Amino acid sequence: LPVVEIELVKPNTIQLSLIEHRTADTNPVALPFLYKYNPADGFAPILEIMEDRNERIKEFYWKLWFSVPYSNDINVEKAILGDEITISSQTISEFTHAIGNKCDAFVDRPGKATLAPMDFAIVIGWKAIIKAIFPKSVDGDLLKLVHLSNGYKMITGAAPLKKGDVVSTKAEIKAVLNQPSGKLVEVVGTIYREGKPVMEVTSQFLYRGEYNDYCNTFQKVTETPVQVAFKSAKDLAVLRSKEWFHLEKDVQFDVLTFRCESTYKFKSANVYSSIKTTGQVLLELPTKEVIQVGSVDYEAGTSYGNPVTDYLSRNGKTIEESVIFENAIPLSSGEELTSKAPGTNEPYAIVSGDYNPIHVSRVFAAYAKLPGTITHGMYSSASIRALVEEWAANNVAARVRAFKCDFVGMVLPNDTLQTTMEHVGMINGRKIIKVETRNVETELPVLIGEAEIEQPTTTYVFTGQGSQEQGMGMELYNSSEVAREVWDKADRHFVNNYGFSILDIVQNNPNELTIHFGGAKGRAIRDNYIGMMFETILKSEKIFKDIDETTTSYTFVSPTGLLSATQFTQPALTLMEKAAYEDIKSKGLIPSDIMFAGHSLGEYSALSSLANVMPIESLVDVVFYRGMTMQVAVPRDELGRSNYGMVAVNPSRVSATFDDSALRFVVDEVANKTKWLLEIVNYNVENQQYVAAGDLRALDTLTNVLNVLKINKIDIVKLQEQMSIEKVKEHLYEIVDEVAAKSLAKPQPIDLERGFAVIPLKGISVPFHSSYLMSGVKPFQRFLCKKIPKSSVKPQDLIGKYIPNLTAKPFELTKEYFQSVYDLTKSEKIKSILDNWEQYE
Amino acid sequence: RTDLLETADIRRAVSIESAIEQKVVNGKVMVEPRANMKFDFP
Amino acid sequence: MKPEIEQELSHTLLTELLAYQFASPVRWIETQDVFLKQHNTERIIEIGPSPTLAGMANRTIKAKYESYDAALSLQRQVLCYSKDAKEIYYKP
Repeated sequence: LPVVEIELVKPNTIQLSLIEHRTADTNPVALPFLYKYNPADGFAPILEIMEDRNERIKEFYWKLWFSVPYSNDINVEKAILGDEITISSQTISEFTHAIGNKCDAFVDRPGKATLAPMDFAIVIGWKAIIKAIFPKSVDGDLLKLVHLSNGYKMITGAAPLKKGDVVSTKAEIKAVLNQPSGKLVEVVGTIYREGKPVMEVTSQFLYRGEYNDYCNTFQKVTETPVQVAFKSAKDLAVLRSKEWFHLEKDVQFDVLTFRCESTYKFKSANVYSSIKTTGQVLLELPTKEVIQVGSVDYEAGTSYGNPVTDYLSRNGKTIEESVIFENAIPLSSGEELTSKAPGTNEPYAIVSGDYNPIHVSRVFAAYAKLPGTITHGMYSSASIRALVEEWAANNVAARVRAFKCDFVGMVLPNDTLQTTMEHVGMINGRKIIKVETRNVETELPVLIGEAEIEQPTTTYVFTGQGSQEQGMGMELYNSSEVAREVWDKADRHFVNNYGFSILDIVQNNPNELTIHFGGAKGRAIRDNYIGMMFETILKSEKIFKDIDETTTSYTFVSPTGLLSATQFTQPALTLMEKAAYEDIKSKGLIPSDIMFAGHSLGEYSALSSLANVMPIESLVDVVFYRGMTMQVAVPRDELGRSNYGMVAVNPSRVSATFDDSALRFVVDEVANKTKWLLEIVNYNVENQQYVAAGDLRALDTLTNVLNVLKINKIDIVKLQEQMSIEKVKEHLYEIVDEVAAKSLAKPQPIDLERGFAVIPLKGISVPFHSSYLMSGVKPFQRFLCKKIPKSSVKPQDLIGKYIPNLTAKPFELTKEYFQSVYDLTKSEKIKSILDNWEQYE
Repeated sequence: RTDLLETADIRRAVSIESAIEQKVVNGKVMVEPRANMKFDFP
Repeated sequence: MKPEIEQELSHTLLTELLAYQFASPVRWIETQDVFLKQHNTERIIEIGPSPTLAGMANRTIKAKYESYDAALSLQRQVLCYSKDAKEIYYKP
């Protein structure tokens, strides 16, 4: 078919019409090039009509791409609305086979929701994104157009595109610039599904040439958030001097964060016609949350720079959400990562709708002076993102997230490219991976980019009591600055309010510790100790009965070390866990959709670390308060010895037949027969670990009962099978009565003996997670209500991500969940909430 | 003394940062003496 | 659900959970079920001075979810801050 048609349309006018047949409708479309023929001078007998050259090329490209009538009267600052397109399995198949994506998620399989690649976003939004470079105010040679970079960004919580999705596109022009190389154009295309954004597609285009239309240039820069701390009133005065600072509050101490965006307008290359910088001024609360306390609002006409950004860069520190770790980890940088450009660009052009002739037509590439029918840069991006989705992920479509890419070089068809990627850094739990592609034949980078892929589905479990050790968390205290901040904030609160150093206790583990009450600070600390009260059911006995107005000191007593004490163990462990998690946060290893749970104290640590329901000071205060409360919960002897403890048992070690049900039955029957407290406190790993707490007599009784079962080889389930439940009760009562009569001899306190299945948990005297503490739970509920501020409780950090220790199900704000909580607690407040739930919603 | 210092230093800081802001928005040479040795006849 | 009412209910539920959990028996069996099967978590992170929970999670998946992990091709990585810190921080 004809690809060039030359004629003399009129005297002294040569039309060179470049025909293109690889069109949308299949009809041929011509690109006229008019040329004045000048017989007067034979050195230059042909003069190109630059007149409407760019407009003619734009009309030709418009006929090639668009669908829409030819109308270049579009505002550059306006928003382009794309066509509504419905995703179909045929289209995803064609696109995947075109780019070489073999991932399972994008192939139709039974019983699976076939998905679509994120590179399909450019196919969906090609119309809107590419319509941005056409308007008159952004004028340039489309044949000289160079795609500089393209990238995707999934919105937080937005699922990937899938089959059957009815999806629309909006596109806006973020910036139009005049640089020495040419005119830069920035386009952001938001993908809407069901009225909600699904992702954003950033594209950068270069119109090579010289342009002086600075009136049509603009820039919208999202300035990075800058952190600034006020350690003196000088900073406060300097900021209040700024006319753009709209705060209206006192900021002594405190740390602000300026989430700013700057809009620019140019009059020349180096001088700005106008500048409009506005932003949210957030303040860091004690709970590590950022709340908008003010705004930045700066507007100026003819300006030579941005004073807001200049001052912020000089005086504050950039947050730098992306974190680079120690050494880059190779991520299959090698021959298996080789990608081959297609023999022809027709299939990608057809599927993507990008009918740019420089990719498919030889004549247009030759005219454009670029070296042959080079492959689509978007093909290269999608083909190497296929490598990312294949190797960096595990064919898992959940990992498809922000993928930046820049077409630094150029690729010919049938070109073998040695891609290389390495895990370099981290951003808010997503793994930042450099992707670099260099052609094998010449070894020049053609693609350079970043990829963000989620870590595998993660849950941050938090440790309970019993694992405390001297000097725990110290190495991290020396190394990580954020760990220093956590530990120092906690420790300084402890010295100021209770008069001791938790860091000192952890590092040294002193046997004795005397808090002194001299001076006004001593009186305040004594007042705190006096005001500490153990409320129960309503009795109000004081924790420190021997502290009063006339006491000058109080001494904590331990047998070997105070770090083993409940009041100092719990804050120390909570703080080591919080500091480790906060250093991990500073390194950005927290996926947004994590799960989390914790064992007893680990629950409080986890909630503080992930949900940030409480500040460090309040967290340490409450855990210390409840540690002392648990210390005074059990009536102790003259030597601080009580008749309560904990034992970890193993039904499998008792026998293979003995299971959780059998252990439970034995526990409740022991408790009922002997009229002593004895319950299973922790339901750990099944048939391997179960912690029990109660009266020490009953704990020894359970020890010997399980030992009798171990030796005699009698199975509770076998008894249930071979005789009635009453007879089973009678047999176990005989065993329990023998052991109880033996336990009467054991004098208080009883030093438990390690049995076959049972091991004593030494250093623990409180029977916690038992019915014993139900009296204190209600005052503990009031204490929790006052100490956990309502505004600091963010549900988004808890719904479907928090597994409470009580319910052991994902945290949910539903009537079923509240009903389960009532089933486990017998709480009338939960019933008031449940009955009023219909009115609440 | 602290009132006087907290006035002078804040004024100096505001002046410095206002000068920097002006420099951002907007983008004398002294003579160097040398010896004039004469003999100075009467 | 309005944000204010949601915050109210979340605060009340969290307070009730924290109040009643320290006296009610700890149901770690259902927590392990949640973070092993229901969520199919390929990575388990425990933070603490020693791996008391990492070990029992390991033997839980060994005793209960071994064939499940095999069939579903789930490569569970149980990690503790005490020992496997290099894997936590991706510093091989």
